[PDB]
Amino acid sequence: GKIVEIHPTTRHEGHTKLVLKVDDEGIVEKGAYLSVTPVRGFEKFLVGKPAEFAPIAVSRFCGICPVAHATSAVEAIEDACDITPPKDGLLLRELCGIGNKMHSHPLHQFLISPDYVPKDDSNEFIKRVQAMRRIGQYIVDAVGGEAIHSPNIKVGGMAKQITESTKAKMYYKCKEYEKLAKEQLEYLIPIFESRTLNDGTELPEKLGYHDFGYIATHPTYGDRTKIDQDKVVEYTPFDVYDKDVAIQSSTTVPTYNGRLMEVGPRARFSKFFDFKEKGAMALHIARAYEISVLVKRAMEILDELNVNGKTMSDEPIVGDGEKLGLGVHEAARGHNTHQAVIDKDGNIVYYNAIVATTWNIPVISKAVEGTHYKFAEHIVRAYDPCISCATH
Amino acid sequence: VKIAHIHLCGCTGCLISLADTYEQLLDILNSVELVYALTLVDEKTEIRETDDKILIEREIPDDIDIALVEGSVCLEDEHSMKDVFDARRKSKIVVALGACAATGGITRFCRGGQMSKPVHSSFVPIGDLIKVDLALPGCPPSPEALVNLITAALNGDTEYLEIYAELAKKTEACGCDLLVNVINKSLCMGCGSCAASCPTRAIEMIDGKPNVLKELCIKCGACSLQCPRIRFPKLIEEIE
Amino acid sequence: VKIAHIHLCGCTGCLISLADTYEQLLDILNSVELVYALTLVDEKTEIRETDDKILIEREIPDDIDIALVEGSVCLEDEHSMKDVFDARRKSKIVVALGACAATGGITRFCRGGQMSKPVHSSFVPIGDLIKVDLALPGCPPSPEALVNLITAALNGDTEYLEIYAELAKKTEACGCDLLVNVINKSLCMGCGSCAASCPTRAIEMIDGKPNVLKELCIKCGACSLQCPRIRFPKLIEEIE
Amino acid sequence: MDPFGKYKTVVSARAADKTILKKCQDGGIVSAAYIYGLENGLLDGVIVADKDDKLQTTPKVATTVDEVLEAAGTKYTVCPTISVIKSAVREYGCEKLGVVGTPCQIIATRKLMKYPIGFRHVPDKLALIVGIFCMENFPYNGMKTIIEEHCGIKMEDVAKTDIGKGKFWVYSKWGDVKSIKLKETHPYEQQSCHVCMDYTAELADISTGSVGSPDGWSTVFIRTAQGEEFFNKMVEAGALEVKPIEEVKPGLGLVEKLSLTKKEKNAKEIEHRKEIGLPVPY
Amino acid sequence: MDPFGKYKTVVSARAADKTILKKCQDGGIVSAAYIYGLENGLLDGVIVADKDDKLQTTPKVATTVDEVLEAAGTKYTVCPTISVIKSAVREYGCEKLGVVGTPCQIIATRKLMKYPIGFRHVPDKLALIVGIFCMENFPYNGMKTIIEEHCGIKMEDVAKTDIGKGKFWVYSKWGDVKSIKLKETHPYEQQSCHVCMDYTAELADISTGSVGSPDGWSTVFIRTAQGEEFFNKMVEAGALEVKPIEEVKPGLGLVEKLSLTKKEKNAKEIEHRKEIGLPVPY
Ligand SMILES: Cc1cc2nc3c(=O)[nH]c(=O)nc-3n(C[C@H](O)[C@H](O)[C@H](O)COP(=O)(O)OP(=O)(O)OC[C@H]3O[C@@H](n4cnc5c(N)ncnc54)[C@H](O)[C@@H]3O)c2cc1C
Ligand SMILES: Cc1cc2nc3c(=O)[nH]c(=O)nc-3n(C[C@H](O)[C@H](O)[C@H](O)COP(=O)(O)OP(=O)(O)OC[C@H]3O[C@@H](n4cnc5c(N)ncnc54)[C@H](O)[C@@H]3O)c2cc1C
Ligand code: NFU
Ligand code: SF4
Ligand code: SF4
Ligand code: SF4
Ligand code: SF4
Ligand code: SF4
Ligand code: SF4
Ligand code: SF4
Ligand code: SF4
Repeated sequence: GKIVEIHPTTRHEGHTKLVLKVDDEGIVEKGAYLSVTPVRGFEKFLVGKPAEFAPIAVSRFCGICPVAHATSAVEAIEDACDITPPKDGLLLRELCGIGNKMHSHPLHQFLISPDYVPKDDSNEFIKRVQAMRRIGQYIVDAVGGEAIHSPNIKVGGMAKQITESTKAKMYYKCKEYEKLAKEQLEYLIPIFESRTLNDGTELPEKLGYHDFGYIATHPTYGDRTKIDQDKVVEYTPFDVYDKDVAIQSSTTVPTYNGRLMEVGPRARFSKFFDFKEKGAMALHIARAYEISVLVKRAMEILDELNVNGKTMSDEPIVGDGEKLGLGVHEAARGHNTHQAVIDKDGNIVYYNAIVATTWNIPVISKAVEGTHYKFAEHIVRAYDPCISCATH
Repeated sequence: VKIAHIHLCGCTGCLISLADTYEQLLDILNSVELVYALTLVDEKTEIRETDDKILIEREIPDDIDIALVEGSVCLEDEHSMKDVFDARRKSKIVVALGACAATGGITRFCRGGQMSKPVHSSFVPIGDLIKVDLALPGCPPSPEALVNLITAALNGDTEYLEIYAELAKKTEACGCDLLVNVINKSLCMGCGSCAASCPTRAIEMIDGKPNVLKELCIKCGACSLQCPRIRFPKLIEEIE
Repeated sequence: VKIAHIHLCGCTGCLISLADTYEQLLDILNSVELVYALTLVDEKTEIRETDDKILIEREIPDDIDIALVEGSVCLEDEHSMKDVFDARRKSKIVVALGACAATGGITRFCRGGQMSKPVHSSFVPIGDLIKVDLALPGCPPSPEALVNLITAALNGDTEYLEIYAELAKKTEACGCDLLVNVINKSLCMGCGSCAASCPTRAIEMIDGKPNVLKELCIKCGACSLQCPRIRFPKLIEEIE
Repeated sequence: MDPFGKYKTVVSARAADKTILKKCQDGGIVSAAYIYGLENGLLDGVIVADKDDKLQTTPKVATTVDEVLEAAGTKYTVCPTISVIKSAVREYGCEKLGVVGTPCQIIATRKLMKYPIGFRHVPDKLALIVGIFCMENFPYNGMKTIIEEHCGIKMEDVAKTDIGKGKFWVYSKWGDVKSIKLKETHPYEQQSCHVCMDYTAELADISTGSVGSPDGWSTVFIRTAQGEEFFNKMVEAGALEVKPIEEVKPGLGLVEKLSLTKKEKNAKEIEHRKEIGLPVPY
Repeated sequence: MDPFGKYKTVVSARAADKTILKKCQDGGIVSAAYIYGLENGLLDGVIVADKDDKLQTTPKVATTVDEVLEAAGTKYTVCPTISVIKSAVREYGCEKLGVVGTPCQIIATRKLMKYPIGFRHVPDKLALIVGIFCMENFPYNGMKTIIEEHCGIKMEDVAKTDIGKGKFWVYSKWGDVKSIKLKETHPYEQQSCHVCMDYTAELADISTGSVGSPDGWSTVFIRTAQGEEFFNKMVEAGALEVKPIEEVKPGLGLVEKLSLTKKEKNAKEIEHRKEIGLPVPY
């Protein structure tokens, strides 16, 4: 018996804490991973504000994946107002969200690189990551209007059209990204399969195992019809932590059908590519494998896109003040939900968000259990935690 | 040169904008030594073991020469305020990075009412509690504007940084800064560059004057920083 | 003992607010000689005759003890500026009557583009050009608040007028004063009095905190003047 | 440091009407004053704090006795009662208005009466200003965690809540009683209360609270002439049972303790803010 | 006081393409540079100020030669050309952008390049910065009164306007020509222009104006190396007809007189503002 507390945990986004009941041997028997970041309360100060302000504001949840929140926001508002964005606006919107994920996944492999990438390979490894992030940020900047916080993501579609020249330049930039990805995959997959860090430490085989399911609505975008929100229920931290730790959690405890559920790249690969490998390493592997799916999808969007087609709908932003619109999007880190009720004037009556990591935090608490505590942070980082997102 | 990235109630967008220097970032990271950044390094780890507990803490190191502080401070959170006074004491130059830290930014709209910390509702820029030496507006400020700050700070280009040092004394930002200080004072000539600077597209040129859509402004302060009728240092007139 | 009502770029609503003291206006006018008011009295008349034309002009007189100045100053109108500087030199106590004179108010939104004076676009409170002694916010300030200003001014009740003399030093008001000074600074307790003060019903209590509908705020400053967590002088504690 | 501010007399009191006592929090002083005013032409409207099925508050202008009875009882959550003070004088057409609120809300009133910039026609129509004692307050979601997560009762099943004897209390619609130590509630209280320097609502015409008096009675501080005339009209008409605080226990001493401890604790917060650079009232 | 700021060389010039001369204001330097860049891969987009049938201006990102031709000629009203500078490098996808503006608009461009807070990816795509001379500007309704009420021509009938020989000129679609003394326009000019310290667009790569050169020619100042390479590529390709200012009349002396007249007059206005307490740039 002994208690181990790691605070703050490192090399991910945000501010969290680990609380680990451990035995005399280092093995964690009860785990608790929780956010302690101060809550800004976006959803609550959006009440009364016009609908158009929502994607602007929720984008500031997080600067690593702001596109994920602007997308879910406009999808929820559109659903509440029965607005249908045009063919080409919806294509541009998905292309924007892909470009953002094309920069987050290589970014995450850069954050974990101190553990797995040898010292002599570091500079070459980082140059490759930055070369990939450059292309991903180029896509968000050209389609979304800004690389960090995109103003073109609006209720109705996408605000601006790209030129035939920007489209061609993007396509050949994606071909470059695809070559960088095959080079990066070739390099990382063997290391994750080795289960050995760069200092020689062999990680346990069952590192990160948990008995929870997955949620994912789409391999690259999102589909509100692949989930029944009525079955999503947010519980309090007292349902998963002890009392003295539960009063420290800044997030809620989201469930589906009455159980915790993991979201992210492994969830998607489980639902669409039959990837059923458990553990921490398998998460890293799914995220690496996904880089290829993203860039291929982007080039397929460029082939179908008509740069002259309508991108913004003319339908007005009015609601009935009652319907609970639903907007889901597969953020880099997983299924991301926003909800909105819009009145006849186009103002926000009610707003709520259930962010990706928020699903993952209570799973991580149970996933660190069973292994030595000096492996806990390696399990945490496998989930690519974004705490500003989880807390908002 | 010891550099540190301190993260308070922000979103990491300003850090990502620093990362969007790509090739210049490798240059920048070998000229200075990043001693603290919870998102990037494992510093500074300190362990304290009793008979019942093992406390592995990551504290802010000392000797910090330049500290890029991102985000605002939550007055109802003890850790948040402990860390903003900490960064000031342990750093010689404190840079308010981004609108959240420099002027409040989007967190000005925080009013609370949301679990799970229902009491969190009061957010202020770091300048309201500690001394700020340089301030970068924007949400986020561009990577190019970032490398210029970092280069000038290392080259002692005090003439270039004067506009941001003066900006560190002011803790309030809004789109009405264009009206109060330019339109109302008979200084606006209608160039339109303030509209081109806005990240949310909240400014609209009508009748040759900027028109701020108030419900879209996030109080980032990029437009008032850009206006050449507010500040126009002579160093800009020097071109090759 | 010599009150003058100066009218610049206003609407006369504040003068009507003074007239709505009714029975109490006839005690003010017999306690004090009204030496200038273009809307009320024919002073001060002078006749200037040259070879070409006879000019019957009404000038602001000398020896004004209290000057109630209503409305803002248009920087593109020579006469407008001429009158604000004239009223200062000829009055000992200059009072900014209403939001237009005190902080700009609705005239902050002016930007021009309208015949017949296409150049008029720059409107500033009088405090931006002349030293102001007392400032009454609101659009318009109530008649009750007006009689308290005048009674206290004649009785030398400096303790009461202190809050308005302090206001005269500031020239910028808005609905955002409530957020940046009360909500963000962990002082707001949710009394709701600020919502009850607003003349435009632009403040809406939500989660026990005022929510400002910015598209409705006219920047009169009545809410920030009301907030007891900003200014609560000990004089208010003495009750009967 | 003065404990209770300025006052004329202090008594322990309770409503004579028994139906008021069935619905009120302590002695039913606020409800008895409102009901007496409405029925005898001393008030035509009174500001109250109502609640719904889930305990969420709403400030309301009441004009009937049944509206007063339904607003009886304490809701330990922020309710901006002064936000409807102009509404009552305007649309409701009131000219003898009754106001109720915590000390800070009575302060907000005196402020708008002295400097009525945005309160044309409002101050002269305030006929009775009733303050209630207050040590702390809570945001709604703060109270919701306390009741549902610390006491284990749904808000929809809450019939009454009370603070007393070092504990917070929840009474259930179905007869149950749950209670916790007050140390479990401090993290959830409105942090802007930590600068408050007023416990007994020192600026009211009449103040009332539970401290100092036994269960079912209220400590009542009469302070102004306006509250003196009103109170005296009430006792003459027999609307109240009055006992001196000198015979009843615990007694005024407990009130002087609590009031001073609060002023001593929160004055330290004010000086703390001054030093670190945060603004405070003055 | 420096008359012209810094520059490398000054020359009297006019476009070689005769279609350009048929639509341009003076020598057609702005259009000839824009068209040459677009046709020879030096520019992929250029900012212009277009007009409608009533002379109302609109900043626009042109990509074809015809867009440049339709934007030729001077509109003596405020057009915010820098408001589209980010759009040009965003949806338009420009990477060799041409910019045109009055001196104050060039000043704003150097500001945003030195401190590009809200101009990510913008400065390094500015390939050519062309400034035009400017003494005053006008609000649209200011010009409308000058044209329709002082010159007696409807806006829809205006083919060209020009300033010169101390008069303001209006040329009609129907052959008419009307002129009014420049003194009758002064009350209509944008007041904020009375603090401008820049007449020859002293911060541009290339500056051009009508003054100093005869009718159909332009006084051109080569200033930066970026404008030096661009200008030399044009004269080599023969796109321009260059004569030294020493040979042309009125000559550089007029440009020096007018420039120092503007700097001296408006300097009194800056000091006047400082005296009364109004803010001025610094
Ligand atoms: C947050 C809070 C903290 C308090 N703390 C203390 C304390 O430490 N010591 C103490 O002696 N007394 C305290 N009180 C007051 C006490 O609990 C009783 O409310 C008071 O004695 C009045 O009850 P009553 O039976 O006399 O009148 P009642 O007949 O019960 O009517 C009470 C009146 O108060 C109004 N009211 C109810 N809730 C609120 C609210 N949240 N805000 C404004 N008005 C409201 C209602 O409109 C109602 O008309 C507190 C009250 C509140 C709201
Ligand atoms: C308000 C104003 C005042 C001027 N004052 C002087 C002066 O005192 N002395 C002098 O020598 N020259 C002055 N000029 C410049 C002159 O009028 C010519 O426009 C200049 O010489 C370029 O003409 P060009 O024939 O060489 O090129 P052109 O082929 O005629 O093209 C002119 C270009 O200028 C741009 N333009 C037109 N109107 C505007 C506007 N309102 N704002 C921004 N851009 C515009 C158009 O996009 C166009 O492409 C002034 C210009 C303006 C707009
Ligand atoms: N990816 C991602 Fe977010 Ni920063 C998380 N977690 C949001 O939608
Ligand atoms: S200023 Fe903007 S980008 Fe920077 S931390 Fe704040 S919200 Fe994020
Ligand atoms: S940048 Fe300044 S001068 Fe230019 S249009 Fe905007 S407010 Fe006016
Ligand atoms: S108008 Fe735009 S640039 Fe200016 S403060 Fe508001 S959001 Fe920032
Ligand atoms: S403050 Fe209001 S009432 Fe007074 S002059 Fe201005 S607009 Fe009119
Ligand atoms: S919110 Fe209301 S009271 Fe406050 S400044 Fe705006 S109009 Fe005036
Ligand atoms: S008056 Fe002040 S303390 Fe009261 S609700 Fe308004 S802002 Fe908050
Ligand atoms: S403790 Fe003071 S500030 Fe808090 S609710 Fe009670 S009276 Fe108001
Ligand atoms: S005079 Fe100066 S401020 Fe006015 S338009 Fe010309 S360059 Fe701009």
